[PDB]
Amino acid sequence: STGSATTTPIDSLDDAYITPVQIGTPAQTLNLDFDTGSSDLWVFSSETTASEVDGQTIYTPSKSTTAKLLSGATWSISYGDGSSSSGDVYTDTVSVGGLTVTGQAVESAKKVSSSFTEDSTIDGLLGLAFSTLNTVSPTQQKTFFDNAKASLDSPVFTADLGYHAPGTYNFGFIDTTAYTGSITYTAVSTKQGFWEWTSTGYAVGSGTFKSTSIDGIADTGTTLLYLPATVVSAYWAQVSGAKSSSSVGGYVFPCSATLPSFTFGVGSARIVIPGDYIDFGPISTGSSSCFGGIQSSAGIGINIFGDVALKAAFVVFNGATTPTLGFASK
Repeated sequence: STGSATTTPIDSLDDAYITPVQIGTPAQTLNLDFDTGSSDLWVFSSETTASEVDGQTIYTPSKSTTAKLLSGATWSISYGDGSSSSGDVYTDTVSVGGLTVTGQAVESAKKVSSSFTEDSTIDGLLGLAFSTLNTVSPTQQKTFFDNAKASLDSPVFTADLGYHAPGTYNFGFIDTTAYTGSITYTAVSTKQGFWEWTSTGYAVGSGTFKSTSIDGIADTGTTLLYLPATVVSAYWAQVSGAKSSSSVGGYVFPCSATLPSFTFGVGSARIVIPGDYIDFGPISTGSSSCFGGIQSSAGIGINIFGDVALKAAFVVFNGATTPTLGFASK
């Protein structure tokens, strides 16, 4: 079996992507943020504190004939941006683009932090990292991908994110028409629960490629590309007036600049991020300072190949016994 669903940017900056997901019987369609950097499928629900819900569509397990309380199970998760959520757990039928998993753990939010409440278009998250990161206690739960895996034609999912445009998440197959050239596969470490891999280097604009190992995670749930301070300073040094601002929380550049491209290595292959993908617009409306799409990973503890990088490629998340990541130009 296979699944295919369209993913759409939530705003004019590609701050996040939402993908419709059907939950329960009759179906309740929620728009979830597919996140390869977490492993919990959680939703805004009829149990979420009324003052913490602002425009979101909620999951009502009492209206689903297939919902069952996962008795005693609770979840509690904190994300790198400081946001958090917690609640109880149900099992229900979950379908993504025609691919159905019965008995999927659906983590109902009892509490969400302000960052979740204010994103009216995001009804929850669908975790696609390894199930070892799942926060369900005392019985740890499997992701939608993990649960679907045996039924899939191929144990894979692919992320084809668009730049200011919709894209696609495919499950169980590789669409050979969605990319050009070949897909370069690279080793994955599952030791921290992430799609953690090693980039072979980088180039800034038309500059020469520097062969250097950069460990990092392929994370659809992170908007920007976070890399070591050395790499990020070398990129922003090519943009006149660009500087790192402590008041803004990162690198900004004059909105009048035309940004150079950024190339990252995947084995002997190269993925080119056009300069336009690195422009996140004015820091505040009307501002002449624009926010950079490439930021330092210094305060995080891990390098993150977020949407800025992933949207420049057709990306394969190979969940076979020995997991690998595939990258192709598109």
